[PDB]
Amino acid sequence: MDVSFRLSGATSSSYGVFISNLRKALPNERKLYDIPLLRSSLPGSQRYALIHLTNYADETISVAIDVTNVYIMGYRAGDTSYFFNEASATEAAKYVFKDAMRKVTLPYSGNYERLQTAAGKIRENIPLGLPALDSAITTLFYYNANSAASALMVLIQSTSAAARYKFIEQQIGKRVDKTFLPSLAIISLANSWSALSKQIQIASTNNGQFESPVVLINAQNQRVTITNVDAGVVTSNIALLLNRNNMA
Ligand SMILES: Nc1ncnc2[nH]cnc12
Repeated sequence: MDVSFRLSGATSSSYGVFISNLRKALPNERKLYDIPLLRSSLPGSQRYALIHLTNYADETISVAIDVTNVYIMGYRAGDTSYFFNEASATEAAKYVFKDAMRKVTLPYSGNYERLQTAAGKIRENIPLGLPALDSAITTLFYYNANSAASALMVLIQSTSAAARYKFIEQQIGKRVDKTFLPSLAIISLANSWSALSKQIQIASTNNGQFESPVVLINAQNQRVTITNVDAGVVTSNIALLLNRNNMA
């Protein structure tokens, strides 16, 4: 099921609607502690969804995600598709954007370490917020090799990461007419998503206790060691769980 967000006329509330809609597009059979557990595996015909994004200037891209893990596989602009250079995206390309005339395989996977190398910049120095998503859409719609990695990191954080964590949703959406640099809390949450997901699943079998702690950096910049499901990150932040059988 497809989802969309339009930057023209956007508000913090319409972004909230977009992120709720994105979360709702992701299949789950169960919740653990009131958090959706994503599917471990889906047939090809069920595995992908499109996010349609339109910038201030009415230019649109379509972004393919794997709905088992929220990972961006690639995007389409007009008659050209762009996929990450990795196994998952190669498989996605058999299912989405099939009638694109030209297909570009980007020179990196969609892994953050690869992207930052490619961008020449770390996440903390790349602006986010709604106007940043507008610029990322423009940058990718008129693809330019030297600018695309930074734009894809804005895209990832503005969609996937926001869907995974209410904190990230709220921080991005608040910036309607301005931009901001993500705090270490945003970096830390994004870094730890797989690990936190794994530990919450283990917790379900271990009376709410993690088997291994997750070190996070909180909104006050304190470094914290999280050990169970009564932690605020679990009660009041994470919004999706990566299935333990879809990690490695
Ligand atoms: N390509 C991607 N899509 C979603 N989340 C990600 N985190 C890092 N890379 C990602």
